[PDB]
Amino acid sequence: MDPFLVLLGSVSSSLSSSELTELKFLCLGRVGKRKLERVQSGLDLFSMLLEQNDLEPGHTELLRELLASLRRHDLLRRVDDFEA
Amino acid sequence: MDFSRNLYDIGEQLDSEDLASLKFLSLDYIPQRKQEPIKDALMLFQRLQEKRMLEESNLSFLKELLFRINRLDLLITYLNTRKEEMERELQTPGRAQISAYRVMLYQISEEVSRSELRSFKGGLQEEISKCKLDDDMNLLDIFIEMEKRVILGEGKLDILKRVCAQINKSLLKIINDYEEFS
Amino acid sequence: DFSRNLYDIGEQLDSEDLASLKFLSLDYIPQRKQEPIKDALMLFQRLQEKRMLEESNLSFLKELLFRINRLDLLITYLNTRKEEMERELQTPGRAQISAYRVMLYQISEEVSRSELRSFKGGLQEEISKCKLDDDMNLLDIFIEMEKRVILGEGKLDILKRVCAQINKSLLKIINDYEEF
Amino acid sequence: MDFSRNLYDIGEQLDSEDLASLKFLSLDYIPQRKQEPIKDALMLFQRLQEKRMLEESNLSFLKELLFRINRLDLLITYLNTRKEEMERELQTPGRAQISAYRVMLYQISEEVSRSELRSFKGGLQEEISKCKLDDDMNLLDIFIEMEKRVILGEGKLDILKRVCAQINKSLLKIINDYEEFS
Amino acid sequence: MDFSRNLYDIGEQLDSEDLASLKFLSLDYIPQRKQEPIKDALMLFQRLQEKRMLEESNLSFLKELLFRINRLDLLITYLNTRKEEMERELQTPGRAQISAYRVMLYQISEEVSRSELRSFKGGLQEEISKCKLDDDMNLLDIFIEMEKRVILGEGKLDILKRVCAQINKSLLKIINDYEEFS
Amino acid sequence: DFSRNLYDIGEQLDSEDLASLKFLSLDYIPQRKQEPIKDALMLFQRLQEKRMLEESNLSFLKELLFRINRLDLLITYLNTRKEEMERELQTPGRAQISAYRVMLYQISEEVSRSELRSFKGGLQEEISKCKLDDDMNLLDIFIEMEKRVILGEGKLDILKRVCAQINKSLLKIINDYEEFS
Amino acid sequence: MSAEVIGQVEEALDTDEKEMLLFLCRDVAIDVVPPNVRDLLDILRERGKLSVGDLAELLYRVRRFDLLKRILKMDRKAVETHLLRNPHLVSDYRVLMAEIGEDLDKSDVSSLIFLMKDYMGRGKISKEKSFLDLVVELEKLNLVAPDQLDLLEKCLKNIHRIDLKTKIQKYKQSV
Amino acid sequence: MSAEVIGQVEEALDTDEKEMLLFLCRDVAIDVVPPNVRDLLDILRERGKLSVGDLAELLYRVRRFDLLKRILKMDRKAVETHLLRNPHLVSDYRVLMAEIGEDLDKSDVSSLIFLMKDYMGSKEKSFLDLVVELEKLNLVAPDQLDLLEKCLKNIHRIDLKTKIQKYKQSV
Amino acid sequence: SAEVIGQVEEALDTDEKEMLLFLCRDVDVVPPNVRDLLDILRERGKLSVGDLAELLYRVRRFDLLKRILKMDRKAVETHLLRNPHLVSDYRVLMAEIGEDLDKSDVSSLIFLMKDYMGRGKEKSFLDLVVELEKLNLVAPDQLDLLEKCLKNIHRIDLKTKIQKYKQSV
Amino acid sequence: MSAEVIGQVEEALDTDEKEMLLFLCRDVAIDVVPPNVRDLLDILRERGKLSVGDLAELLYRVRRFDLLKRILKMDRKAVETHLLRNPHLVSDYRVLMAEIGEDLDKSDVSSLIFLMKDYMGEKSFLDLVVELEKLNLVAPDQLDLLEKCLKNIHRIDLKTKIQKYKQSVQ
Repeated sequence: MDPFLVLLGSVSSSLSSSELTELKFLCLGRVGKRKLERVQSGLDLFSMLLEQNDLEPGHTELLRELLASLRRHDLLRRVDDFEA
Repeated sequence: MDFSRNLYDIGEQLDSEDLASLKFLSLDYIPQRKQEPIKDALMLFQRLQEKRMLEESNLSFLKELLFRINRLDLLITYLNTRKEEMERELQTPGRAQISAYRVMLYQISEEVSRSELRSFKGGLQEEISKCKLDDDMNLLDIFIEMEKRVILGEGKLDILKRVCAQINKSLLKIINDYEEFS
Repeated sequence: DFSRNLYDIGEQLDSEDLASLKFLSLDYIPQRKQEPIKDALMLFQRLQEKRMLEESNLSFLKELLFRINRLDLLITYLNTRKEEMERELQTPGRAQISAYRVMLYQISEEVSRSELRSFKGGLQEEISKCKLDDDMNLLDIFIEMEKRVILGEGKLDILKRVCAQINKSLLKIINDYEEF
Repeated sequence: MDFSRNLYDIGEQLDSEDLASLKFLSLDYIPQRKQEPIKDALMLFQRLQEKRMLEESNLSFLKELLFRINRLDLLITYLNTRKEEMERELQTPGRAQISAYRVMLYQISEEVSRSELRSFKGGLQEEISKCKLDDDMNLLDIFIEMEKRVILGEGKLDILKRVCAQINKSLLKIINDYEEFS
Repeated sequence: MDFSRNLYDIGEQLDSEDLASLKFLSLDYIPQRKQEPIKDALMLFQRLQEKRMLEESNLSFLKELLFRINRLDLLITYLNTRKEEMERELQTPGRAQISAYRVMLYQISEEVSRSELRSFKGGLQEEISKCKLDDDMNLLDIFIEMEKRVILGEGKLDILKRVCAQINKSLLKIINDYEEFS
Repeated sequence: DFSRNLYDIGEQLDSEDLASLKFLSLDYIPQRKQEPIKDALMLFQRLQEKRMLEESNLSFLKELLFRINRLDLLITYLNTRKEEMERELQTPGRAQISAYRVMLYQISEEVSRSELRSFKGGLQEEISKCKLDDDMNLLDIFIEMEKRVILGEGKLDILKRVCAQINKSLLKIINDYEEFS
Repeated sequence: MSAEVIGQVEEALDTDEKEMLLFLCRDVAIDVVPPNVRDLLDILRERGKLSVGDLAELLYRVRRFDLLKRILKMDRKAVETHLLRNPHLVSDYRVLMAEIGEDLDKSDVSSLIFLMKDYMGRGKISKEKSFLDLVVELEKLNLVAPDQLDLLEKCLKNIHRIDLKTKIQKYKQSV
Repeated sequence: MSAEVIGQVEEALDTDEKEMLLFLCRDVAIDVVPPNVRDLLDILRERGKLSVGDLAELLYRVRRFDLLKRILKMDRKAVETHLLRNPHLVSDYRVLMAEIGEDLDKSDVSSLIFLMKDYMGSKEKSFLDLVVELEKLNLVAPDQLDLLEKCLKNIHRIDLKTKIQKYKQSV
Repeated sequence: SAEVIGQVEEALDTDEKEMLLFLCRDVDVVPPNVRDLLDILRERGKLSVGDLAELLYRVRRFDLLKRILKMDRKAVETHLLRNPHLVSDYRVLMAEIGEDLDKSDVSSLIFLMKDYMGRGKEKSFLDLVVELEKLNLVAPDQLDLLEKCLKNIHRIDLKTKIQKYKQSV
Repeated sequence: MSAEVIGQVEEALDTDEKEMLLFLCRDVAIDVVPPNVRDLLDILRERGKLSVGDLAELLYRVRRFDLLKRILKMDRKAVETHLLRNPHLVSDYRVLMAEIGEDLDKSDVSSLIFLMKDYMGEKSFLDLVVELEKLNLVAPDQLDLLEKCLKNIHRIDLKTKIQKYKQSVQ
């Protein structure tokens, strides 16, 4: 699943600290407060979601929903290009 | 209905001025140390979620907050609440979670301009230190400093009345209406 | 090439043009995301994040620079003339800014300083004095009216009521938008 | 009882500015090495509890601290001490645990603004290095650096008088009042 | 006096910045391997006690250290040594134990701010790897890395002058004043 | 005074420099003997046991101290200048540390802390989580990759992948090492 | 079940997950203090208390469904049906404690420790301790128990964490 | 009382609790120095000094009330009444030393060791190890606490000085 | 020469002695230490100068080759290339695998092996190999179990060493 | 005083204290090298070299005053007056070696062994001193090598201790 990992890494690299805090707030229902405090990048949160099967390479619904919330349609296009 | 995403959109429609107003209106429930890092709406919501004052089944305090800051657009769009409804809900005794003393103070800030704020600061030279009378302070911060110095409160409106009597009379109208309402 | 071009376009825009562009982009960028936008380039960045401005899609940037009447930048950096834009905006499609927004902005183009004072004084019944301060322009007043649900696509009553006192040419634009 | 709960509630009503002020006011009892990691009010309390200056039976120093930072609201609410009482308690010779030299300095920080602080820094170029005169330093850190370089002290107020006279005359009034009591 | 208690009190009045300054000023006497675990002043003292440079009868190096870091308060309080006195003692040839080359470098660190330090780091990208130019490094660590790469030294001040000439002009004056004494 | 010189060189060596030296000596000192190396003198002794460091053979020590960019120690205790080392290491064959090692070490020299975090995240599927702790450095990750025969002199695909994920200068370093072969 | 499965589980956990796994099994291994997770799982396997279903339950409590699918070849339905059909290895009290710990950040745990020093003292203070370390200390002092949660509830209420108080009340009503 | 109880106690204590338990029993195991806790308990039972009440007092001093309830089936008041009834196995001096040690972090213990090196001639040791070293040099004792008191005052730990003063006044 | 054996035994650490004892396991009675083993070997005539040189080469003590036997790496390497070895390649492979394992890897490897053997004390990899030999679990013609266990601890390089050895036979 | 006294001393001593006692008594009985402390004390008692004063000096040198008070009913002042009045069992050279060992950590001893191994051929400093004595490298009249090695490990305080011993000799 190396392409999915590189997709998650690219999405994480294209995020800001404020966007990271927004994603943390959005994922508070799925990830605890302490684990969210341990998150220092988008890839950390994506890895935690991948360990919980909330985000799979064949089930990108959560990632697309999070990116649609943040209105990051370019990252949505990246995800769609991955789906190809 | 995604509760978290709805809160995120509401926060996305709020600038720093509305955030400062909401933080002031939530002073009776969130202490100064917890309020200092609040630089966005989301974090504020989080604190309210920790006090069980904001959940998917209890939107009363969020509606009250957005109504007091006159964000009726957010109420109608994301909370499905019109202007009249909240009014009736706030006419019932006990259903108001924001104290009438707080709202009154905020309403005073609604009627003060820039030069009026400068005059309000000049009127407090002999009661408040100059470090708290800087030009970067807004009227709510001045109210907070007065409360810290036990100069403003529910039982101490004398200095507020005096300073308001120097700039405009509608401010005394609001103060005395809240006072007689007690 | 392209990023340098966007940087040059942003460098050729002053604060008034920036405020006009931020108002014209309200239907796609919320208030919180607009607050830190203190230069044109930053605005462009946000548009690039919503896929409304890319190297292959310059339509929205052209529309913005045409609506703000900055034809010099269009001709210099985008190689686009006035007639071209007119033809592009005459199509029923290809318009990304809502007709309600443009109309409102056009009203701000036709009001003077004393007219702005009269507009401020005409709204003391529904808006507080702190939002009707002597430094607010007409776009901020429009935003506050929308916040207090007195101005909108379906509520133009107070807009016409206040516009009729100052001048009648504004009602012309309002009725032209209405016939759409 | 809930002594620690009361201390926690008092700390929750204190922001970072109040914490810096309290740390400055406790300099004569907590050395620099112990002051560096103090990043919240509770920590400070801990150090005081180690010197027996904060106990369930000894609130005198805590009351003095909360009075000197003009947090009279906390005094009245959590310590059941009004402003007048504290005044009386600080007029008796020997009951003041914070030195009159220290308090005076803090009061100067109450009357200096941003431009006044930068002028104060510009007045100390030939006595303090640039790294210690950075634009992020406040007036209390400047006082601390001056004490480190033995230009400010109980028996040496000349340089302080010089810079204050270049900036304002009310600061000379505060200095001269502290001197006349001495 | 009581020597251990005096050293302990001196160390308690020193924060981590003073400790880093002292460790830098003691590089010519304490090697890197022994310098790495030094996380408090007392440890440093112990190492000096192992080289007989700090004992109950030999405070000269300790006085010089506390003088170079401009801690005259500790000098007068715990070592009973005035500011002028040290000057005299340090003007005698060969009485100074800290080299003029070392002190000079430290003085440069006193005249560089945070943004100036960032520009200094940006000025050495072609000569030092990125892992050693992280934002955690202070100017003294950059000097140490430059010495490791033999670009900074007593006879090799060319790159130092080059980098200093782009951030500030007084640093070139300090460098040339140290240079003319050679 | 050879032992005194070795002791003085070791006293001027930090723990990070020691880890770098241990990594650059991996092709000659195995992991079991390398684990207890918590001082420079121990590394020196181990090299003396393989006859790679003697009173007359300082070549490997000079190469090590040059690769860690400790030119001060080279000039002061080993009496060798930087240009001299450059010349001697430009000759084809006198290099005892492989170009693969030097390349890896330079990559570790050009990666920052956040870059190291992204590196660890990019190797989640290939390395067990317990080995991707925040205390692991990039060289330990390289060693873990070599353990799984995913990094090597002829195998650079995953290394290039992660480097392209993080930075382009690392790809340039890899390609410079490759054109040397 | 084999040593390879235990090794795979142990190698795919971080320090915090290991600490949580050790905490959850404190009531099934009271007759031993396991030093690490590998020894804990080995002890559970020797005593017959680490079947495939028990390890699945442990992985479910740490929400490592990737490990459930990859190592034990199980999904959510399998582990949930196993927990519905058989008695649990970890009581709901330990799950509640772990949940409360997951919903507390560093500052919250620090403030919680500050409230406890009136009723227990500073205690173990060599390092910054997690919420589970505080729970272990309170258990060793007979201050918290499945039938004794009033103190933790009051302390969580005092740090303005009413949601965790509601979790405690929900657990109380579940009995 | 049996040997299974000793085994359960030995297997249910952590390293710090074992180290403290060995320190508290230093005044009853003087002729012999027990290597570990199990051997100490075996010696105490061999000498008849490990009854149910003695082991209960030991668990009470190491603050392991969970073991008191689970293994000896006792509560806090029961052990307190036992301590009020019979003479104690562990003197108040050892309890004071252990309490002061429990309220000291690594930095405080390091600074305290730095001050003591003037009166006594290399690894990170706990406070109880320092107390043992001072005892081996006749520098601290139930009737000799002035040095430890002064050193605790000099490290700005006045609360522990007050604990020492309370112990001195209770005698 | 017999005076050399005493010097060799004196100038060796515990790990090198244990490894040396392991390599000579294939040549009756079990000698207690290295001195007695070397005495028995040179008594039976199976320990010439070249054999001791090979032994010192396997424990990687070239300084001893220089000081005591006055030989370098090249001489013993050509000697091993030209005549048959005293220590089989299986023992050399085991020693190499042991030297390329850290304490954590050795611990994890022992943890995997305890399913197939008992509980042997902090023992090295060579002690584990000796126990597995005593239990008929590893042998020059039976490396599948050790190879599988090395694969499970992500030591594919050592698995490749085992595969290379199996290819050479 | 009896065999019970020897048993109590052997049982109460620490491991480092036992090793130090053996090192300090290495110069008394060289016919036999005692393996442990119990055998050493038994040999001393048999040879008549374990009086009250001898055991008092031994416990004093290992800095074990609690045992002096508990077993021999003596304080520091008594043993010091005895050492000033009567001849010593342990020479000042052994005491100097033990003091230097007590002021050396494991890294210091490691670097010292690394420097010393050129002149000879995890050990404690006392084991290194014993080997150096068996190789005629250190002696009460031969301390220049150890002194310079301590100077090279930047331990000038121990060099001054050695200088103080040399001044104490003449």
